[PDB]
Amino acid sequence: KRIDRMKTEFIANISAELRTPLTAIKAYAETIYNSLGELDLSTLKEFLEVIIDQSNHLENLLNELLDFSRLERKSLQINREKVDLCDLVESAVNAIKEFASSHNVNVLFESNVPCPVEAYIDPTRIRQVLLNLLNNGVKYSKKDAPDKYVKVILDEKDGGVLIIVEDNGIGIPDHAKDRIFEQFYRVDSSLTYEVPGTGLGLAITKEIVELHGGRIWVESEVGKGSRFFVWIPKD
Amino acid sequence: ERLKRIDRMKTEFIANISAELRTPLTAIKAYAETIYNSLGELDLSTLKEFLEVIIDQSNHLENLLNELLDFSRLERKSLQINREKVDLCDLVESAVNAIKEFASSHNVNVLFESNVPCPVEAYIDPTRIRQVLLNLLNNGVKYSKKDAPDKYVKVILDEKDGGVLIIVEDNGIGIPDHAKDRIFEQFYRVDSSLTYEVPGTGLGLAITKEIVELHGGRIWVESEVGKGSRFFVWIPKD
Amino acid sequence: SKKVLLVDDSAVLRKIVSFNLKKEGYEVIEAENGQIALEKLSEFTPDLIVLAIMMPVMDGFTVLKKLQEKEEWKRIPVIVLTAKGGEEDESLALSLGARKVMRKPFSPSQFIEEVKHLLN
Amino acid sequence: SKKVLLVDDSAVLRKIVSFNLKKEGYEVIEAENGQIALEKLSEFTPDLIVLAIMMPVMDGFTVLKKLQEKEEWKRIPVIVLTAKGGEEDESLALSLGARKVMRKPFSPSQFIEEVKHLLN
Ligand SMILES: Nc1ncnc2c1ncn2[C@@H]1O[C@H](COP(=O)(O)OP(=O)(O)O)[C@@H](O)[C@H]1O
Ligand SMILES: Nc1ncnc2c1ncn2[C@@H]1O[C@H](COP(=O)(O)OP(=O)(O)O)[C@@H](O)[C@H]1O
Repeated sequence: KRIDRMKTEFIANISAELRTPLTAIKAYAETIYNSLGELDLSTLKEFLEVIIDQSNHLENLLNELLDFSRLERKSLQINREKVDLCDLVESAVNAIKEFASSHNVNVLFESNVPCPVEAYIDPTRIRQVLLNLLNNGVKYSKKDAPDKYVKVILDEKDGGVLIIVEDNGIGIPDHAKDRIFEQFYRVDSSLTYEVPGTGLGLAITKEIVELHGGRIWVESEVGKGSRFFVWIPKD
Repeated sequence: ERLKRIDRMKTEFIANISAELRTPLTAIKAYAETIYNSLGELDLSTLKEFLEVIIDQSNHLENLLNELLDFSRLERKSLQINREKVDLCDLVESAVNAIKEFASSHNVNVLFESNVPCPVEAYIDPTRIRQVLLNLLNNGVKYSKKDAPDKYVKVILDEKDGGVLIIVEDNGIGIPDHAKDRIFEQFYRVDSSLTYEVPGTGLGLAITKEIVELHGGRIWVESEVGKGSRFFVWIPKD
Repeated sequence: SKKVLLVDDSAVLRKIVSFNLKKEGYEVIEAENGQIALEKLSEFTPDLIVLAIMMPVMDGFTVLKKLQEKEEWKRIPVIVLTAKGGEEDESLALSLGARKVMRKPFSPSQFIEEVKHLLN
Repeated sequence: SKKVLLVDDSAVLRKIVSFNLKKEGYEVIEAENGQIALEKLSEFTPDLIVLAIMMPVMDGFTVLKKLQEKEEWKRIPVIVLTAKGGEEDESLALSLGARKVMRKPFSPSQFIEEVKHLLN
């Protein structure tokens, strides 16, 4: 119940999420190997790049598992600097563009203040918080809609910087809102069954945010969309 | 408190999945990128060899994902057993062949004796008993002595107590006494200076014990540190 | 000139299966989800359908069910190609009318053998 | 040519790293574990050592420590190429005298830049 039922679900979900890139790896490798007379040079190269890009996705999924274990062990440390958040967000936005296009999701960025927005943070780790939020914005986007988006909004509030990740996705039921930040927790519904994941992303993101002295909360309505709020002190 | 009952072991388990999968993935990615960047400097022979490594490393990664799957299926009780009349002798030989390359990469000789003439028929699930034997043969390789000229893993077939008795014997590192009670528990791995580099999740023997018990049999172990181990698997004839 | 309807939500996956089917001289029509697949049966009858299970909008179990509910659709052989590993998943798909269930990751040459066998 | 001692317990990994080093004109000497590596330093002095951490018999942290304990061996540059991702693992290796730590999975072309930078 506690975690045990969720642990068995978690274990099955690692299997499922990794099996997808691995399927592409193996099919594309075997195809090159058995079809060398039947590939032109554009195609050979494209098939190699699939292998490489799918390895990359699998690698990201392993790094999630690692980072989580490192957090459950208070070993994950943070190193703050002075970063232009406008630049950090625009870089994160670029990193997800291909994944968002594959799901027909437009990815937007607005700053409510003028840029730059220097702030004292670990840039790797906040890039990782943003990528988890941007990825979820894509993963949990509406199934068939012509205007799907994920928007990053930057502002300066209560001393700190407020980062909102807004979507017009499936949204999150009331009962679930309390629990989404829990390790292994995933909403199970007819709108999430095909979507891969472990339930670790938001537990990791919550821990990184808290290590910076900030907090993260959510506002959602089912069928409309969700807003994830990340407040981190400026310094 | 047995908070860590699973909790400390769970964190460890998570970190171990990451490590074990990272190894084949590193090869996949390094070999794919090298092919991509070296189309001009690769001869055909080397191209094909590098593609076969990608395919074989994918296959090892797939095996490890099927362990996580099967463990979740045995927790949920959905894993079923379908028996047939199988020649165990031939089933063992097939397992032994499946592990030959991996054993050879660690300089471990893999042997098979039958104490009874052969065939040795038994009414069992062939796929599931193959998977029991592969987990025991893999462990005999993984936990084999680090630097020894006569490393082996040996499968011994007998017919005992109105059942088949399969023994998997090795001359590896052996298992300490406190650890012996616990090695069949999910997530449990002996942690010592003789196992630190050895990849794994601690699920293999939990899976094997569950499959064996679904067949109405049992599994137990005998070991001495520094000498080696014997895993005993008893399954009813019919 | 045998025609295959290939149904999967992964563009990457469709690309590789399609490559392999076209090496044999088959034509390929692609659908991104179960509903789109049933919509394309409005313009042709395939000689074979290759079907995934876990798709948004309409899953493969619902596709297989709806394929039996229409006279024109029920005799088109379906190979299910899925990451669902369970024996129960396979049994459900076979009970829903699939001719063959193949697990992912898959061998492209084994998959093509099974394709050929159903086509002949 | 420059000479590289390549230390890792995976033959599959030594193979791909060696392929990429010999593309640059380097000579390569392989060792399957830390103790074998230190044995081969009695028959030569490499310009660079590529070192894994998790090996049987002697691990790479013990290798790095012994490298500093011998006058002849202490100034050979070492790149650590490892699956150990922690910041703490990297810090320990640099404190043991590693010049650079690279994570696994790695990019063979980024690896080769770092090798060249250290050799020149
Ligand atoms: N933007 C969103 N819209 C709707 N649901 C969301 C969104 N982001 C997160 N979720 C829900 O919160 C759960 C936990 O998310 P996360 O911890 O990132 O894990 P995962 O994405 O692997 O399931 C998800 O399974 C999903 O139910
Ligand atoms: N043949 C053996 N010799 C020594 N130790 C063994 C052997 N087989 C299993 N073990 C020990 O039992 C533990 C549990 O084994 P297993 O459940 O197969 O998981 P893993 O092999 O992933 O750790 C191993 O970590 C190891 O300490």
